This record gives sequence, C-alpha cells and structure tokens, in this order.
Amino acid sequence: DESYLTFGVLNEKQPGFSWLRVAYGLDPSEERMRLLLHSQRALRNVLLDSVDFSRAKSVWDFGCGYASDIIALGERHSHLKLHGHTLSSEQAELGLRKIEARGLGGRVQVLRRDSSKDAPLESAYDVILGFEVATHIKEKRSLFQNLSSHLREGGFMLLADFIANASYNVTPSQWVELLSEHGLRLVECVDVSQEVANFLFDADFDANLTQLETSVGISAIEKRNYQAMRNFGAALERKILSYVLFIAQKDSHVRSTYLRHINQKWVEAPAPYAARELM
Amino acid sequence: ESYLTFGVLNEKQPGFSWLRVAYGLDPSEERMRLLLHSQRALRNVLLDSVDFSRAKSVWDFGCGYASDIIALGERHSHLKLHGHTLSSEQAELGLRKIEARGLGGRVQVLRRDSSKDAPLESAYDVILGFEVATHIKEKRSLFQNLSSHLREGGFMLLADFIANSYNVTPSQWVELLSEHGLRLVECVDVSQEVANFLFDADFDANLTQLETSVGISAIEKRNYQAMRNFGAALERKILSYVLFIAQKDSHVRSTYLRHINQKWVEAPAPYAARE
Ligand SMILES: Nc1ncnc2c1ncn2[C@@H]1O[C@H](CSCC[C@H](N)C(=O)O)[C@@H](O)[C@H]1O
Ligand SMILES: Nc1ncnc2c1ncn2[C@@H]1O[C@H](CSCC[C@H](N)C(=O)O)[C@@H](O)[C@H]1O
Repeated sequence: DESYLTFGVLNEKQPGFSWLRVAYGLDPSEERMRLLLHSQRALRNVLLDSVDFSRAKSVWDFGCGYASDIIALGERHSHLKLHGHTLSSEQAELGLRKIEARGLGGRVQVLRRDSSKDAPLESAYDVILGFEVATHIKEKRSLFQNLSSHLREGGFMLLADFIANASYNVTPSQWVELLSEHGLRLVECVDVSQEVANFLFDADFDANLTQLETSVGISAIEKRNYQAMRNFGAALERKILSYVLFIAQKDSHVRSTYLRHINQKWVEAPAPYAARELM
Repeated sequence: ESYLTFGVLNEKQPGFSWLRVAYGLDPSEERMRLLLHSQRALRNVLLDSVDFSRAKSVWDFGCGYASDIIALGERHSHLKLHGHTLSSEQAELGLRKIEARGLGGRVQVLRRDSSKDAPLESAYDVILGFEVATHIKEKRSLFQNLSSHLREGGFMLLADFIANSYNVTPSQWVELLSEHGLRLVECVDVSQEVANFLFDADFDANLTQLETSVGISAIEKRNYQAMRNFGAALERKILSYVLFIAQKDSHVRSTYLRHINQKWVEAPAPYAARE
C-alpha cells in the first residue's frame, strides 16, 4: 500500500487528480488509479531501465522506508537479494512483516542501520538505490564514502534527489564534488522537476489531508511525509529546487579531473524528461 | 615524434599549411611545433580521461610509427603496450625506435590484422584507435575482436569519422558500439578544428611546389588531395571528425545502452565549449 505513496511524473496538471485521494481509494475512478500507478512506474523506470537485473545479484536501498521498492523488485526478479536500511525501528519491523507475508524472508531484509556511518551487509552491491534519502542526510560525504566503498566496480548507483538552485539540499557544485570525490561517474542526469510538480499539485490538499486524518487515520510519520511532499511540489513550482534522477557508476579507472568534467556536464545540463523515449 | 593523424586548431592559422610543414616545404620551427601540438591536443582529449597509473595493459590496434605507445611507455614505466600495423616499414621503424629507447621489454609492435587476429594479451585495460577503424571494412569483425579483449570497465579510445577509407553513419556507430557492449562516456566533435588544421588557401599551388622540388609520386599526391577534400567535407558537415571515449559495459540494459550511445553520437560535445 505504501507503494502508492511515492512521487510520479505527469506531463501536465490534471484537474480533479489528487495523488492523496487516489492512493487511498477516496477517488473511485479506475482510470485515475491507472494514471497514478503509471506515473509512479514511469518515474521509477527512468532509473530502473538502466539496469539489467538478470545480471545483478544484490541491491542496497539505503533509505528504504516501508521497503515497498525492494519488495517489488524482489517479486519481479526472484533471484535478487535486496537489503534496506532505515532509522526507524517501527518501519523496520513493519517492513519485515510485509516481507514475511509475501514469503520473501530468504532474499529481502530490512536493517536498522545508519547509512551515513554503518556499513551494509554485503561488501559490494551491484545496485544501490536512493530515492529522496540523501536530501535528509546532512553528512553526505560520510554517506557517499559508505555507499561507494560498498558498490561493485562498474555497479550502479540510482538516485532520485533534489538540487538547490528538515531537508539538506545542495547545489550543483556540491553534487559534482560528492560524486567525483568517491569515484562515481554519471552516465546520465534526468530533470523531472516540472512533471513531478504536476503530479504533486493538489489544490485541495489541505482538505484532503484533514479528511485522511479523521476518516482513515494517519500516523505522525505519514502526515509529516505527506506535508513534506506537498512543500516539495511548491518548491519545484517556484524553481527553488530541481528534482533530478542520477544514474551513476562506480569507476576507479577514470582520471579524477575527467571525472569532474563529465559529472559537471550532466549535473549542470541534465536531460529534460519530456524529450526522452527509450522504448 | 611523428603522428599519422590530423590535429586540432582552435581557429584558422593563415600561412600554416599542414602540407608544407609536414612534408618539408616550410622550415619554420614554430609552425612545426604548432603541427605537433595540434596533433598532441587531439589525442590528449582521449588520453586524459584514463588514469594510466591504474592501467597495466594497452592495445593500439593501428599504431603507425608507434609514437603513442612509445610516449605512454616512457610516461608510465609500468605499462605494457602492444601495437598492430599492416605496414612492415612502420613496424621496423617503430621497433627500431623502441630498441633505441630500451623499451623492448614492455612495448611490442606486430604486423597483424586487428580485424581478425587476436592480440598478445587476453584482456587490455585500454584500447587505442586513432584514425584506424575508418580504414577497416569488416568493422563488425573488428569490434568483436576489440571488445572480446577489453577488460570489463576498460576503455576504448577512438578518433574516427561519422558520415552524415570506409565511413560509417550515425546509426551504424550506435549499433557497432551497443551490440558489442561498448558504452560511450563521451563524444567530442572536433570537426571544425580538424578542418582548420587542414585548411590551406594555397593548397593547389603548394602541392605543385611540393611536386617539383620534392619527390612525391602520384599515390601520395592523390592522398594529399583527398585529405584537403576531407577538410572541406568537414566544413560542409557531410562528415564529422569525432573522438569516442567508450567503456566496456556488459551490465547496462541493452535498451538503455542504445539510448546513451545514441545521445553521444547524435549530440557530441563541441570541442570549443570544453573546460
Ligand atoms: N541516515 C539514514 N540511514 C538509513 N536510513 C535513513 C537515513 N536517513 C533517512 N533514512 C530513511 O529514509 C526513509 C525516508 S526518505 C526515503 C523514503 C523511500 N525512498 C520511500 O520512497 O519509501 C525513512 O525510512 C528513513 O528511515
Ligand atoms: N586491419 C588493420 N589491422 C591492423 N592495423 C591496421 C589495419 N588497418 C589499418 N591499420 C593501421 O592503422 C594505422 C592508421 S594511420 C594511424 C596511425 C597511428 N594511430 C597514429 O596516430 O599515428 C596505419 O598504421 C595502418 O597500418
């Protein structure tokens, strides 16, 4: 169910569409449910389409939430081992419950580990996922040292995060130094700022949120995430932030000066989402 | 020493004639230094991407007079470097330069056909191809032989032409790279800069002054004309001179490999806007 509570991309604003109402079934429209799931799948696929998971063994989600992402990957590719890190003992035990109910206990794990300073289970992951996690970590240099040192050579880091133009948002120059100092080479950056803003736009958001608080009930962690998502959409509309998808690879053999060059190209000139079609 | 490629000039240099300088009509040392610097700058765009202190093995599958692998060998005393050529003369001259430098252990030059013949090592960290693939017809066979001896994550550095001597369309480049697991890190367009290197307003007069005071033969004179026409075709943009920085990547999804390779071949970085 938590998989319905993530970002998505809409090419234009849809009057009557409210990601909050649709995800919770308050909107009974089957076609709007299709739109919600499609827009969330389209955003995830920008990152996931780069990886041939038949040639991958281990995945690390270093801020997994309720582990919706790694559970879906585990059910889609039944050979994958997926590890998630979370700071919340609540989320950690609720995630393993969801994992138990789906018979995924042999492959999918959720650990209460601080990804900024705590090493994961595997020495080298083939894929590392970070969807809106680094923005909530201020010790980003310690974090990217931990991520890169546990990424296989040539392995993929797949980030969805914010660029500045309680979150700790950083500038394009700071992203370039983060990746370059730890041997991470961008294959592509994709800017989805406007399309995510369209997805997040709910002009009845305040009314819709209060309805969920009193008519279905909401935990404090959930209400804080929903209000954060709304404020993120406003920052995107105001162009204070960009939402960018990073596809990077661990590369220890490229010269450091060239690494900074090619990371700067992608960070300062990401591909616009509306111009891409991969098939 | 000597390079069998073009160079890059940031702008047109009047009075500079690649034909006069490289073939001994012009005694100016400054213009000879310009020629060599323009040629070093072209290949340095490719070479400066590789941390050679972390490489052990380099394959130049069209080494010419072996000047590149000799310069790399003197630069990095740990590297092993192997060059292929089809020219007995070039091989003997390169080997003689290698022996004069005391590089006979680490630097090898063989007369072998890179389109079908296996190199000395099973896998290389770096493969170099500066104006080589354009002269090879069975390119699918060539890229299979190159990719099969490239370490995972290893580099392939190519200076070649894109047809907008056997030139290859943008779509053919994307398929040649993608079907052999090669992923472009970057493409750099040096078309106008090579056109500047090859620009000579007095070409026809210089080629005649080179024809009567130097021995040329008709084979060389026609090659010299073909190079001038190549420069003009770059100006007309029916041809592109492009530097490919590729890596062996067998883990990227094939669909995404084609997308990224198409992006760099269709939209390469202009040389003038690179810091
Ligand atoms: N330093 C850190 N180490 C491990 N997990 C962290 C972390 N900082 C934040 N997180 C985790 O990141 C999650 C929220 S931000 C990421 C949410 C996730 N991408 C999703 O879509 O579900 C929370 O579960 C929190 O525990
Ligand atoms: N099929 C083939 N196999 C091996 N070498 C080849 C080849 N086809 C062409 N060559 C070689 O590729 C070279 C092209 S001229 C390039 C020379 C060198 N790269 C330089 O920078 O100076 C020639 O030396 C030629 O002998």
